[PDB]
Amino acid sequence: TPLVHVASVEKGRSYEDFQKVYNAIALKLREDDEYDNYIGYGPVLVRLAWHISGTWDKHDNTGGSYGGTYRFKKEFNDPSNAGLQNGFKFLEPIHKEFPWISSGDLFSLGGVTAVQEMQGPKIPWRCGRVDTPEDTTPDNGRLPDADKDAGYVRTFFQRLNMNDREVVALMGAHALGKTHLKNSGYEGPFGAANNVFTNEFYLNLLNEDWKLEKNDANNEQWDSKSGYMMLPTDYSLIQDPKYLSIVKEYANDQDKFFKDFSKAFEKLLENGITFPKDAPSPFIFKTLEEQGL
Ligand code: HEM
Repeated sequence: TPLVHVASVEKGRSYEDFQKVYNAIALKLREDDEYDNYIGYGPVLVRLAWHISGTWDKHDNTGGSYGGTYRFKKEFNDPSNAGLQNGFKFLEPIHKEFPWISSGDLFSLGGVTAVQEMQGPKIPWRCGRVDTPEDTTPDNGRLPDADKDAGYVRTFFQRLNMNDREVVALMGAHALGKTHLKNSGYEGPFGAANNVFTNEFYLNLLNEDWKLEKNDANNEQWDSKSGYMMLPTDYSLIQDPKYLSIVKEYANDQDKFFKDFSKAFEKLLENGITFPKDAPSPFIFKTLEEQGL
């Protein structure tokens, strides 16, 4: 019925092996700091880990991070994936240095690394994704649109098994990076510290004086006087009563947010995967800084 995707550890690799993949990504983040006006690749890597996992469909178990399908042209050229080719090119040299790691493992680990190196919470990670054939490649149109409301959001997230708390936690990733007119038809940074992971998203949502305006792509976006932007979908988080109390909580307790994000991020990344009982426990990578590197 529903595919079964069983996690299979890359033959003979242990934690120390993954730790080295992480340090390599981390060191390259540190070094290629000029990308996107000095934002770095942090933000784009997180978005890549989310896009490759976001095609999951809890109904027939297709999509999700398992198969590393993003590697195939059909998924690669998904209009909703515009701009991700940048994170991809960043990871190639790494892949070339550690060719035994599957695609799905590499892509998702990049997401984890970026978060943790951007001072976010530690995200437990599990290895075992296995590259699947080009034909397991999900059709385009599974990633969400930005021009909708709270109802759309709720509904969408339901396909990935996420509840309200999880949706709002995960959305605080929008404190990172920015929108790029040529990629999405939206333009502008989401906040001020755009490569440091904090509860900024929530605070901005509550505290700014937002103006609905149309952009040069002729789409509507919420614009703040401080020069930030919010998508309709971000904004809807304060339109929905259920969502808004969660926003409030997060605005109030970065710690709770960090706890919730961590869980929800991991869940997103592990959707559709079966972990045999003998599978190693989730790894918790040290940062460069914890290693004194
Ligand atoms: C309704 C759900 C979502 C929608 C509609 C959405 C849409 C977008 C759009 C349109 C962009 C701008 C891309 C560009 O023009 O370069 C963006 C950026 C971004 N998204 Fe989301 N997103 C959603 C949820 C998420 C989630 C769940 C995460 C991670 C948990 C995430 C992480 C990011 C990051 C970090 C960026 C900034 C990327 C950069 O600076 O290149 N987003 N998102």
